[PDB]
Amino acid sequence: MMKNILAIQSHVVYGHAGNSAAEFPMRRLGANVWPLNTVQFSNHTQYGKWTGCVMPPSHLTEIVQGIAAIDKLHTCDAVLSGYLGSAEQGEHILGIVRQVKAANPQAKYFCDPVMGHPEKGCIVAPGVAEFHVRHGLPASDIIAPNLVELEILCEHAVNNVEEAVLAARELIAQGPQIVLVKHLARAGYSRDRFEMLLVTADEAWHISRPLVDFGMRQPVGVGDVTSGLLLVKLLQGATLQEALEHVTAAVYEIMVTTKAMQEYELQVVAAQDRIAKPEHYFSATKL
Amino acid sequence: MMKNILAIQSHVVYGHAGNSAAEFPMRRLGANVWPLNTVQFSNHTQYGKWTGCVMPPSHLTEIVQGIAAIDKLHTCDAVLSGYLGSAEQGEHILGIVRQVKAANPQAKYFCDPVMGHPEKGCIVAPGVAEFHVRHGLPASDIIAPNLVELEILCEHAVNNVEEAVLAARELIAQGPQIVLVKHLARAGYSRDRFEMLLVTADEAWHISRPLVDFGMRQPVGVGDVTSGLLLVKLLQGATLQEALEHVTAAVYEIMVTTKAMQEYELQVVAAQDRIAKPEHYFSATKL
Ligand SMILES: *C(=O)c1c(CO)cnc(C)c1O
Ligand SMILES: Cc1ncc(CO)c(C=O)c1O
Repeated sequence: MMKNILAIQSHVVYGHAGNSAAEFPMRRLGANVWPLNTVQFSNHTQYGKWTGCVMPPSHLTEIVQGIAAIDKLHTCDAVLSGYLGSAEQGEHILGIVRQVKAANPQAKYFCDPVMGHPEKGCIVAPGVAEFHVRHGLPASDIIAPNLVELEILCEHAVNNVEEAVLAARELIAQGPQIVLVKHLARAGYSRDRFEMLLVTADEAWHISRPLVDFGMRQPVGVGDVTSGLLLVKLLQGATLQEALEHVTAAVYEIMVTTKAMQEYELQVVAAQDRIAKPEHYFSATKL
Repeated sequence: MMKNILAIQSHVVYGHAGNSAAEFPMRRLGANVWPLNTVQFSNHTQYGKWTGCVMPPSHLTEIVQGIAAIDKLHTCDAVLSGYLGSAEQGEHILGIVRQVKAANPQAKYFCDPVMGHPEKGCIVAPGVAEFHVRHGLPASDIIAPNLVELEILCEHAVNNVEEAVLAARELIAQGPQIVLVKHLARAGYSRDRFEMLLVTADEAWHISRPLVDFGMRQPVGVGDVTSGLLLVKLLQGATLQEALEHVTAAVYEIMVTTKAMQEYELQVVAAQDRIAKPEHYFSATKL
């Protein structure tokens, strides 16, 4: 009884980012992924250049009508969206979630509010952030912002774990039942490691792993993998703790392989056996 | 060094066919796949209906210009083409193959001349067939036609295994060094078995496996998976016999899992472990 996820995000022909980074790892974990690509780019934006195009918003709507047309929309367990090529796609993606839920009221909407962080190298189109803030957030059942996005969504700064657990709950209040702060940064207990947070209304778990020295060029996609894998674990019945721990270790595995190979692109394929069964163990802490 | 394959063929959001059928198994076997999708369809054409779009020919070329721009083309080890959305995509693909070859002279063009049966089978645009006999064939280093495609490519009927090895070699005289007759059908020893042929100027190998009964609804993508895995096997050093034995066993596992699950869509994900490590053994015969 495999889980089916309609993942609506970017696709790069060369390299990994969005669906190009998330799809394979998710399938290696035994889940089905229906990749509805939002763009088809030659490579990701951190290169400072890339060719390709943005799928028109109406194309995305037309794709799902086709899936409904063959009577399969009801088999979808979740809709995950991530990097959008334009703000107008957002609106159609919400119509999609509405249709998916009409066909399956248990389907969940997983919103990874990928906003543009030009300094880190991620280029996102204008209007996309406002979309997450005013429409995406309220419509989501699960949301996964990094620290910056958290601030943009709750509309105020966050400077520690306590404030993060609080800010997350401000979002939960607006709709999502689960919040994944996929990168605490300065707001974590230690800024010398990688920290994440998985918060619900009644509970909150903390996890961390070591930062991997990549210098002036961190590999794109860590957060897309993290989001993809988390949705997969939860849909499969993993507890909040189990989900967080497996996901943290698997990503670290991809991390070390990528660095060992002296590669800039996340090595999701080479590290595949350790995504399924990672060898490193990282402990979560219930706050 | 992990092998890199630029695969130019279809993408379906729901289901498996083209890159959506071949990509996962290829990566599962440890190769990288750069998927340059020739279309983004809701499902495969054999449902009798679908939505989505064809990528414009120029789109295929600009994507590759993009990969060249970041200086990565030279890492491409092979260009694989399969289902094309239009006849003009073919021309651009041959431009792509020359570009990849100028950057990496050892790179190979693998042509799976999908011509379809636009009536009772696979729905392919008019003129694609013509592109294959005219250009695909002579530009290709490896070509994998099924029985109908072979007859069309050599311009004559083929009625048994020996005429097939013969027709394959008439193609080799036109350009490729390797021919995979991906399904012998009526031209094999028996129609009660799935047969294939891997042929070169000096040798030829025949292999068979049991048929898997799906009634009237025959799963799509078996040929796409077979070609991709053969390319991966060959690029990573397998002998003709090794390549053929592994690909035949692996595809068979996918088929038995598809049947056991009573699925119409090739279960390339459910059977992933038996793709890398098949539990069935099929012996190839050197003619
Ligand atoms: C044939 O149904 C088909 C192929 C051939 O495997 C590849 N892509 C698509 C979309 C279709 O329909
Ligand atoms: C194309 C593309 N898609 C997704 C992301 C990050 O989720 C990036 C980050 O740079 C990107 O460039």
